[PDB]
Parts: sequence; structure tokens; C-alpha cells
Amino acid sequence: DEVLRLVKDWNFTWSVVFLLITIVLQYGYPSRSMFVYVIKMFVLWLLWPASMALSIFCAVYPIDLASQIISGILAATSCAMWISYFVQSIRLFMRTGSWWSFNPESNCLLNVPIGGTTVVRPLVEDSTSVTAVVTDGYLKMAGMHFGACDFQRLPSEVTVAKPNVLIALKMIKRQAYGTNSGVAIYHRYKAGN
Amino acid sequence: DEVLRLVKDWNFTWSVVFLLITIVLQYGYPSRSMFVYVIKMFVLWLLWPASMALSIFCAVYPIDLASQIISGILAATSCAMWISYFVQSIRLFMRTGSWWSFNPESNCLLNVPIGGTTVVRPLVEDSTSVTAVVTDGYLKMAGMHFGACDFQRLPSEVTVAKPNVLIALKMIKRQAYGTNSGVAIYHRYKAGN
Amino acid sequence: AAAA
Amino acid sequence: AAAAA
Ligand SMILES: CCCCCCCCOCCOCCOCCOCCOCCO
Ligand SMILES: CCCCCCCCOCCOCCOCCOCCOCCO
Repeated sequence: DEVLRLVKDWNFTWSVVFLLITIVLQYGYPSRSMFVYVIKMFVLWLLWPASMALSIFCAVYPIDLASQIISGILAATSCAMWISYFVQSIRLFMRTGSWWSFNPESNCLLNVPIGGTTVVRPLVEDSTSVTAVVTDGYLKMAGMHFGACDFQRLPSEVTVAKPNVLIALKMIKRQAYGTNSGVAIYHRYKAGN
Repeated sequence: DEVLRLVKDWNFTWSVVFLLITIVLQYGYPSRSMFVYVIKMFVLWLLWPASMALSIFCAVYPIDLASQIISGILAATSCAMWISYFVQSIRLFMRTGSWWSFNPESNCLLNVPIGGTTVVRPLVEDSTSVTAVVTDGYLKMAGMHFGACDFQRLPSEVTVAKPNVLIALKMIKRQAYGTNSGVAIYHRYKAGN
Repeated sequence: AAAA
Repeated sequence: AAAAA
């Protein structure tokens, strides 16, 4: 009698959890929706200590000696991954100040100073050169829309920040198509600490 | 006696599953490693029918009427998500033929014909214009490296494929900096079915 | 100061 | 005839 009741409880909760994991796994990306992305982030924050605590429980109550050793290795695995994420995320945040540094999807950030403010966008592919194009006063860099900027006021330098190094790229070539239209190329010249 | 054994077995399996989910959620992206990406795909393919089957089981063995109704809605939710994924993936595959069409992260593809072959790359942001730059005979489009191509042999047209529509963009501006260096801009002019 |  | 990179 009581045997069947618990079966129902466990299966109901697991079914809800499985659906949640399916949703965040299918739709949890910024290029799809930021809403499901934040849900996926909450899941990952919860997931690290749960895996470690679960493996610790299995290490205290093992099936045999081999289960004990594997449980210990898996628990240390959870710990090492959390430590690694925190280290690289904090380093990128100290370097840029953007919340994009907490995104496991991107480890390259492009910082462009528009006037007196800075706009940061994750970089898809690392490269030594960055192309900027302005059309009728609207600026798009590296194939990504960055906003409204006059071609005459383009920055001389632009930075690319990774967890370990910060790179500076200076303008080299400048071509003016129209009054407020043109193309410019930035190439790297120095590495940071 | 046997009571504790089942606890040990179930907790061990759940610990392995939790670790696997943490890994694919943290590292399962092409911009990090293709290996964990394939693992994450395998998890997602398996995840759809398991979620549906779990909810069907809870609908047959519910806690009460609310559990039964919720189980039915969640089961239909699992089914609808799988159907949606399959439809959108097949449409992009019929339009492009690329395996990138099976990536839930990207629903926009850029096709560039280099010589007699076509190279496809997922597009981060949709746009009406695409900028191409070739340096010393190496071609990079939309801030993404596309490969080796002579500036004289640049394609006249380039296509962008979405699940519903295919768009064609033809060359407008062509400027030659050097022997095998230059910049080109492609803009859209026609819509597909 | 920093917009993303 | 098609290379997806
Ligand atoms: C553009 C259309 C997008 C909407 C698609 C979904 C529309 C609604 O779908 C209807 C299908 O709903 C089926 C729900 O089935 C649940 C079964 O409920 C079982 C409860 O039985 C209780 C018995 O006492
Ligand atoms: C691109 C969107 C396409 C949406 C298509 C929706 C298709 C979804 O169909 C869901 C079908 O739901 C049927 C499952 O529910 C039946 C429940 O199982 C029977 C048991 O009933 C309760 C037993 O007590």
C-alpha cells in the first residue's frame, strides 16, 4: 500500500525535473531567449553542489571499494569544475566589468568605446584583425551591430579580453565612402597582463 | 538489509547522471569543444521520449486529479517540442544540406560558394548586409574566417537561409586594396519560399 | 558606464 | 560539394 504511494511521488517529481532539463537544453541560449538562458544558469548554479554532495553520500555509503574510489574522484571532479568556472569568470569580469563574462558560451569579449561609454559583445571567433563598417551613421563591427556612431568619431583603439590576456588593436586603414559612411580595419599590436 | 542496497545503487546511478548533465550544460557548445557538444546532443535526443514516457506513467498512476491533468499537459509539451525541433531542422536541411541545421543554438545559416564548393556557417545576428574582407588571398566574411579565396574570384551572390525563407544577397561595393586584398559588401534583393 |  | 565548418 505505502509502497505504491512513494513510487507516485518520486516519478511525479522526476518527470517535472526531466521536462525542465529538456527545455533549458533545447532553448537555453542568448541567441534564442534570455529568459530560458537565466533558467539554465540557475540550474547550473544549483547543479555543482548537488553533484558533489551526491557523490559524497555515495562515498560514505559505498557498494564496494571500487564504488568508493569512483565516488571520491567524481566528487573532486565537481569541485574542480566549479573552481575553474569561478576563476575564469572573475578574471574576465575584473578585465571588462561586463556580465557577459559569466557566460560559459563565450570566452572572448570585444570592448568598443562609443563616445564616453563602453559597449561589450561576446566574440564568436578569435582573430588578429577586426573590421568596422559605418553606413549613414550606424556602426557594425565584426559582423555584429554595435549601434549609432559617426564615421568621423571612430575610436583609435579597441580591446579584446580573454580570461588570461587582454589585447589591444589599433586602427590602420581608413576609407570614407560618404559623409558619414566608411570602412576601417583594426589590427593587434600589444598584449596585456 | 536489502533496503540500504537499493539506496546505494540508485544514488550511485543518479550521481553519474548528475555529473554528466553538469558537463554538457557547462561545456556542450561548439565554441568550447565539439566532443561535449555531441554528448549533449545524444542526451537531448534521449531526453525527449524519456520525459514523455515518464509523464505518461504518472498519468496512469497519478497522486490525484491535479497530478493526472498536469501529467497530460507535460506529456503533450514533450511531444510538441520534439515535433517542432524536427520540423525546423528538416526545413533548414532541405534548404542548405548542412548539419549545422540540427543545432538548436543557431537558426540562421550563411552559405558562401568558394570556387566549386559551398561553405556554411551559422550566423549570430540577422542583417540585411554582409561585409567581406580578403587579406593576402584569405577570405573572412561577417567577422568569421571562411578560408582561402582569391579576391578576383569572389562570389557575385551569397545566401542566408532561415527555417521559413531563403534570402539572396548580391555584391554591390568592390574595392581592391592590393593584388589579392580587398573589401566587398553584399546586400539582399530577393526573398525565397 | 559599461553597457552590454 | 558542401563543407560545413
Ligand atoms: C498553433 C497551435 C499551437 C498550440 C498547440 C497546442 C494546442 C492545444 O493542444 C491540445 C492537446 O491537448 C491534449 C492534452 O491532453 C491531456 C490529457 O488529459 C488527461 C486528463 O484526463 C483526466 C481523466 O479523468
Ligand atoms: C510546431 C508545433 C506542433 C504542435 C503539435 C502538437 C502535438 C502534440 O500532441 C500531443 C498529444 O498528446 C497525447 C498524449 O496524452 C495522452 C495521455 O495518455 C493517455 C492516458 O490518459 C490518462 C490515463 O488515465
